[PDB]
Amino acid sequence: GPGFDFAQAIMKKNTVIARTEKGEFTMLGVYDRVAVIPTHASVGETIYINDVETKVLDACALRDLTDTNLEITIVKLDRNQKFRDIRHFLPRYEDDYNDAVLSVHTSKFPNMYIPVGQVTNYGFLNLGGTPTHRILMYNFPTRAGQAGGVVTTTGKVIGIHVGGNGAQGFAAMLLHSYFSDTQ
Repeated sequence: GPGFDFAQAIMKKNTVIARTEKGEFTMLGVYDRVAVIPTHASVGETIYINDVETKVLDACALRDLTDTNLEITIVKLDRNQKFRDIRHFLPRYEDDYNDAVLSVHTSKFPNMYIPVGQVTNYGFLNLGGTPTHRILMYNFPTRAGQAGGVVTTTGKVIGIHVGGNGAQGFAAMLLHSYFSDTQ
Protein backbone atom coordinates (compact mmCIF):
# COMPACT_ATOMS: atom_id res chain seq x y z
CA GLY A 1 0.00 0.00 0.00
CA PRO A 2 1.04 3.62 -0.54
CA GLY A 3 2.06 4.28 3.07
CA PHE A 4 4.28 1.23 3.22
CA ASP A 5 5.84 2.01 -0.16
CA PHE A 6 6.84 5.42 1.18
CA ALA A 7 8.24 4.12 4.49
CA GLN A 8 10.20 1.48 2.60
CA ALA A 9 11.71 4.07 0.27
CA ILE A 10 12.69 6.27 3.19
CA MET A 11 14.31 3.27 4.83
CA LYS A 12 15.93 2.28 1.51
CA LYS A 13 17.69 5.54 0.69
CA ASN A 14 17.63 7.67 3.84
CA THR A 15 18.65 5.52 6.82
CA VAL A 16 21.80 4.01 8.32
CA ILE A 17 22.58 1.96 11.40
CA ALA A 18 24.20 4.33 13.88
CA ARG A 19 26.18 3.01 16.83
CA THR A 20 27.21 5.07 19.84
CA GLU A 21 28.49 3.92 23.22
CA LYS A 22 24.78 3.48 24.06
CA GLY A 23 24.14 0.88 21.35
CA GLU A 24 22.53 0.71 17.93
CA PHE A 25 20.02 3.29 16.66
CA THR A 26 18.03 3.82 13.49
CA MET A 27 19.48 7.03 11.97
CA LEU A 28 17.57 9.15 9.46
CA GLY A 29 19.70 10.99 6.91
CA VAL A 30 18.15 14.29 5.96
CA TYR A 31 20.42 15.85 3.30
CA ASP A 32 24.11 16.12 2.44
CA ARG A 33 25.99 14.55 5.36
CA VAL A 34 23.41 15.64 7.96
CA ALA A 35 21.48 13.07 9.95
CA VAL A 36 19.43 12.92 13.14
CA ILE A 37 19.57 10.66 16.15
CA PRO A 38 17.81 10.77 19.53
CA THR A 39 19.77 12.89 21.98
CA HIS A 40 19.94 10.14 24.61
CA ALA A 41 22.15 8.21 22.15
CA SER A 42 24.97 10.43 23.50
CA VAL A 43 26.78 11.00 20.24
CA GLY A 44 30.53 11.36 20.63
CA GLU A 45 33.38 12.59 18.44
CA THR A 46 33.13 9.41 16.34
CA ILE A 47 30.19 7.13 15.56
CA TYR A 48 29.82 3.88 13.65
CA ILE A 49 27.78 4.24 10.48
CA ASN A 50 26.92 0.79 9.18
CA ASP A 51 29.91 -0.54 11.15
CA VAL A 52 32.29 2.05 9.63
CA GLU A 53 33.98 4.34 12.13
CA THR A 54 32.90 7.83 10.98
CA LYS A 55 34.13 11.13 12.40
CA VAL A 56 31.48 13.48 13.75
CA LEU A 57 32.11 16.96 12.35
CA ASP A 58 29.33 18.50 14.42
CA ALA A 59 26.69 17.41 16.91
CA CYS A 60 23.95 19.79 18.05
CA ALA A 61 21.44 18.66 20.68
CA LEU A 62 18.40 20.71 19.76
CA ARG A 63 16.69 22.79 22.45
CA ASP A 64 13.73 25.13 21.87
CA LEU A 65 13.24 28.76 22.96
CA THR A 66 12.57 27.61 26.54
CA ASP A 67 16.01 25.91 26.82
CA THR A 68 14.04 22.67 26.90
CA ASN A 69 15.26 19.40 25.42
CA LEU A 70 13.82 18.36 22.05
CA GLU A 71 15.63 14.98 22.07
CA ILE A 72 16.87 15.35 18.48
CA THR A 73 20.59 15.66 17.88
CA ILE A 74 21.57 16.81 14.39
CA VAL A 75 24.87 15.21 13.29
CA LYS A 76 27.18 16.18 10.43
CA LEU A 77 29.14 13.14 9.27
CA ASP A 78 32.60 12.77 7.65
CA ARG A 79 31.81 10.36 4.84
CA ASN A 80 31.77 10.52 1.07
CA GLN A 81 28.21 9.22 0.55
CA LYS A 82 25.58 11.95 0.36
CA PHE A 83 22.03 11.57 1.65
CA ARG A 84 19.21 12.31 -0.75
CA ASP A 85 17.55 15.59 0.35
CA ILE A 86 14.21 14.77 2.04
CA ARG A 87 13.68 18.17 3.70
CA HIS A 88 10.65 18.66 1.46
CA PHE A 89 9.02 15.66 3.16
CA LEU A 90 9.30 17.30 6.57
CA PRO A 91 6.30 19.00 8.20
CA ARG A 92 6.51 22.76 8.54
CA TYR A 93 4.37 22.94 11.71
CA GLU A 94 3.11 20.71 14.49
CA ASP A 95 0.15 18.56 13.49
CA ASP A 96 -1.81 15.37 14.09
CA TYR A 97 -1.80 12.54 11.56
CA ASN A 98 -3.54 9.31 10.58
CA ASP A 99 -2.16 5.93 9.53
CA ALA A 100 1.44 6.47 10.55
CA VAL A 101 4.16 3.83 10.27
CA LEU A 102 7.15 3.33 12.55
CA SER A 103 10.07 1.92 10.53
CA VAL A 104 13.07 0.55 12.41
CA HIS A 105 16.25 -1.10 11.17
CA THR A 106 18.97 -2.37 13.51
CA SER A 107 20.74 -5.68 14.01
CA LYS A 108 18.31 -6.54 16.80
CA PHE A 109 15.19 -5.27 14.96
CA PRO A 110 15.94 -5.71 11.24
CA ASN A 111 13.47 -4.26 8.74
CA MET A 112 10.73 -3.62 11.27
CA TYR A 113 7.54 -1.91 10.08
CA ILE A 114 4.78 -1.09 12.58
CA PRO A 115 1.50 0.56 11.49
CA VAL A 116 1.02 2.59 14.67
CA GLY A 117 -2.20 4.30 13.48
CA GLN A 118 -3.30 7.74 14.69
CA VAL A 119 -0.65 10.14 15.95
CA THR A 120 -1.31 13.14 18.20
CA ASN A 121 0.99 16.05 18.98
CA TYR A 122 1.74 17.39 22.47
CA GLY A 123 3.88 20.22 23.70
CA PHE A 124 5.22 18.14 26.57
CA LEU A 125 6.65 14.88 27.76
CA ASN A 126 8.77 14.09 30.81
CA LEU A 127 11.23 11.70 29.12
CA GLY A 128 13.15 9.65 31.66
CA GLY A 129 13.31 12.66 33.96
CA THR A 130 14.10 15.18 31.21
CA PRO A 131 11.37 17.66 30.30
CA THR A 132 10.94 17.39 26.53
CA HIS A 133 8.86 19.44 24.10
CA ARG A 134 7.21 18.80 20.71
CA ILE A 135 6.19 15.15 21.01
CA LEU A 136 4.08 12.85 18.88
CA MET A 137 2.18 10.07 20.66
CA TYR A 138 0.92 6.82 19.17
CA ASN A 139 -1.11 4.23 21.07
CA PHE A 140 1.19 1.31 20.38
CA PRO A 141 3.45 -0.57 22.90
CA THR A 142 6.90 0.22 21.56
CA ARG A 143 10.03 -1.17 23.18
CA ALA A 144 13.66 -0.37 23.83
CA GLY A 145 15.72 -0.65 20.67
CA GLN A 146 13.34 1.25 18.39
CA ALA A 147 14.75 4.68 19.31
CA GLY A 148 15.54 6.63 16.15
CA GLY A 149 12.89 4.75 14.21
CA VAL A 150 11.32 6.89 11.54
CA VAL A 151 7.66 7.82 11.68
CA THR A 152 6.05 8.53 8.33
CA THR A 153 2.70 9.03 6.63
CA THR A 154 2.17 8.99 2.88
CA GLY A 155 4.57 11.71 1.75
CA LYS A 156 5.66 13.06 5.15
CA VAL A 157 8.57 12.21 7.47
CA ILE A 158 7.12 13.39 10.76
CA GLY A 159 9.27 12.24 13.67
CA ILE A 160 11.81 9.85 15.08
CA HIS A 161 10.99 7.49 17.90
CA VAL A 162 12.42 8.49 21.27
CA GLY A 163 10.70 6.45 23.97
CA GLY A 164 7.62 4.84 25.40
CA ASN A 165 5.78 3.82 28.55
CA GLY A 166 4.74 0.25 27.78
CA ALA A 167 1.45 1.06 26.09
CA GLN A 168 2.17 4.29 24.18
CA GLY A 169 5.08 5.35 21.99
CA PHE A 170 6.59 8.81 21.63
CA ALA A 171 8.46 10.49 18.78
CA ALA A 172 10.35 13.73 18.60
CA MET A 173 8.79 15.92 15.95
CA LEU A 174 10.72 16.77 12.81
CA LEU A 175 10.22 20.29 11.48
CA HIS A 176 11.56 21.69 8.24
CA SER A 177 12.81 24.73 10.11
CA TYR A 178 15.40 22.66 11.96
CA PHE A 179 17.38 22.17 8.76
CA SER A 180 17.30 25.76 7.53
CA ASP A 181 21.12 25.77 7.60
CA THR A 182 21.34 29.56 8.08
CA GLN A 183 24.48 29.62 10.31
